[PDB]
Amino acid sequence: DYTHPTEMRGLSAMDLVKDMKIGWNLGNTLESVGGETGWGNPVTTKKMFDTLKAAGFNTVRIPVRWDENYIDANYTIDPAYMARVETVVNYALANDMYAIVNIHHNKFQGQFDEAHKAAIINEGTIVWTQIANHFKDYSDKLIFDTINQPRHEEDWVGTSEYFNVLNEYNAKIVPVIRATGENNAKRLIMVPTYCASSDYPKVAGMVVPNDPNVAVSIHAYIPYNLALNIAPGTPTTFGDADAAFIDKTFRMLNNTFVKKGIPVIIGQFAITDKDNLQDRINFTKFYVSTATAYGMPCLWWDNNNFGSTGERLGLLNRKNLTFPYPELVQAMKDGFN
Repeated sequence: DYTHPTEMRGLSAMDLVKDMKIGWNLGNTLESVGGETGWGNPVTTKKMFDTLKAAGFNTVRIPVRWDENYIDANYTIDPAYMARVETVVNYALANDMYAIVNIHHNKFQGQFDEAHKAAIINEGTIVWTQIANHFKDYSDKLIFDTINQPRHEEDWVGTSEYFNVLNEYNAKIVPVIRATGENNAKRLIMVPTYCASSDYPKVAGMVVPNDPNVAVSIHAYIPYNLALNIAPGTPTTFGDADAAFIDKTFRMLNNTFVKKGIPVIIGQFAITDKDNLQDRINFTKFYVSTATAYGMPCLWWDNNNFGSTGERLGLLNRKNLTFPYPELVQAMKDGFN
């Protein structure tokens, strides 16, 4: 009985972004090595999305690695894999939630340099032409994100050379998507800075494509030592200096992009569990409140990890569809509203 929605309201990027609200990433799933279950998470179900919707989420980002599912030597995507991505998109769209599809951890993600520029633009063009064509009649609640964390190797600082390669990639991919037509001519497209970083050199090095319907993609697990560094002995308290760093970063993103009419989406953020629940509540409330002041939706990175090791970023326990830390969901709501 269900058919995918096709509605195109023709909203400006600013109006679309304003409607996105509180969000969530399907982490360590379709971007895993070995497919959906390759990093130990279960097969995704609609009931998981139903649970997120009932809890107050409105947007789901769906990381997708594509390059283990090429069926030939020219980046042709297996229809069965494309169909799985579409099924998961529809778990969100059937709940009237936004769904973001990207390229995430393809090998070329780490090849944003002059030595590989022609090859990465060619692969990205061929892949995005297929994704865009497959979804061209889909409603405006489907959003595309051109590349997850583009970089050279594991250089998270970057150089102008690499920043410029990314600018050329984004400047080619956006019109490639538009030219496939139908709703893709009017769909929001997200374009990242280098590494999707909010550090000022990446922000200043960014050239947003000459397209009036794009948003900048930022991933900001900040400050790093509190929010994402999992080493023992690292900071656990959310204090004045941490809040100040977040506020400065968001004011700067507002100055560079939002005040110039270009919206920003915080496509990933979180604070890792260091057995510091109250600090995580205070962090999350502060973070979302600050982002909301500048119209930036925040999408929590949920990897379904509730164990003792690794990046402890789970919110929805996917085994039984529960929230063991409901206070963190409530903190997002309290920051947003």
